[PDB]
Amino acid sequence: QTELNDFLLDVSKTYFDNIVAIDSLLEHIMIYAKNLVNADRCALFQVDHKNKELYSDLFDIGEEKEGKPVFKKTKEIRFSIEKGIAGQVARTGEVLNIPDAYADPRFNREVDLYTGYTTRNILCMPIVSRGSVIGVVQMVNKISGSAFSKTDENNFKMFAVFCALALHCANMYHRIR
Amino acid sequence: ELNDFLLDVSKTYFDNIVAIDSLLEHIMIYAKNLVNADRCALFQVDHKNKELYSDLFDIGEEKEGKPVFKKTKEIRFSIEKGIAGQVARTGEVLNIPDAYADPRFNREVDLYTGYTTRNILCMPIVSRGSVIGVVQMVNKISGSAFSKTDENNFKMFAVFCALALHCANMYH
Ligand SMILES: Nc1ncnc2c1ncn2[C@@H]1O[C@@H]2COP(=O)(O)O[C@H]2[C@H]1O
Ligand SMILES: Nc1ncnc2c1ncn2[C@@H]1O[C@@H]2COP(=O)(O)O[C@H]2[C@H]1O
Repeated sequence: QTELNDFLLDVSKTYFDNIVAIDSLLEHIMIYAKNLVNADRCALFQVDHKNKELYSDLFDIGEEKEGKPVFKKTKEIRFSIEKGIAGQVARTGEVLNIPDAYADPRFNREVDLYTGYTTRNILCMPIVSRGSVIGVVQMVNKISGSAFSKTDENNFKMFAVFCALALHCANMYHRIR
Repeated sequence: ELNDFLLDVSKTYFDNIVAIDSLLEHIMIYAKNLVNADRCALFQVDHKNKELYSDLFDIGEEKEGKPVFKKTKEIRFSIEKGIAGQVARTGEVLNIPDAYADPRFNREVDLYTGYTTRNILCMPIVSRGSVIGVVQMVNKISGSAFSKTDENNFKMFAVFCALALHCANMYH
């Protein structure tokens, strides 16, 4: 498959070109994941450990630059770590596939209520560093599907491990110069 | 378990040799589970002697909870031999559905270990245009052979083998 080939080429280009590949890798990971699972949107939240909140970092608003997504850089979406599918994953490190967001009692509707967007489906995974969840990535809304499929979910679990290993490798490289 | 595994993968070690070894183990254990292989191995290339030699070699053992690997350079053979040697020599990925039917397969390792190999997924580990190793997944557990999906998923994690091995090669 062309897209995977293309992504593996993008990951090595990334390590070849960058001092600290992490950000480029995470963005490439999210963009590749989005297209693979056919999600309408995605996000990266950071965990504010100090305050026990999540806040937005990258927030896809469906805006595209020449075929591939651009994300909005904004910290404005901020809420308690006790709320939402994002909160659940920030607290436990689980990778979740929620087929019906509004049916799930953990879902935090406050974001939809604010944006006017309607969230139907969520794949949610942690970003992990040094034994802690430091961040959360979501894919939102299966395009013309009723939910993210079991294949989707398994591919996303694989991306969670990919990211845990990428962060570990980055922490490890940083130690040698 | 996936959440424990992710948090455990992220756990660091101050000691550099322990760190690099633990990382490689994690990669192999996850790859093995991901494609449902019975066994796996990492070989390094000895460019001088034109040989491959084992670095990490699964023998199906367990010390606690999860797979544990033999750290042993004991398996060694000419780069002319085997599916591993073919990948070292050309850099191509191989998915071999029936090892004994492939004339490139090195049957001498099975004679030595007593194990019977049936199928092999084998990927090159490349650092700077140079194949510095090969990784293998061996013997699909609930299937006839490794699928193309298996191959693609296994390939995604190969970069982490290259990074880990480069690190050991910097820490001479
Ligand atoms: N890119 C996005 N656009 C609109 N809403 C989003 C986006 N990413 C995440 N969200 C929503 O943010 C919510 C945070 O709480 P939940 O994880 O329960 O549910 C999440 C989704 O409803
Ligand atoms: N973990 C393992 N246990 C037993 N045999 C293995 C293992 N990993 C690789 N091999 C064998 O090692 C061989 C080396 O040459 P081949 O690549 O032709 O075929 C390989 C397999 O038969």
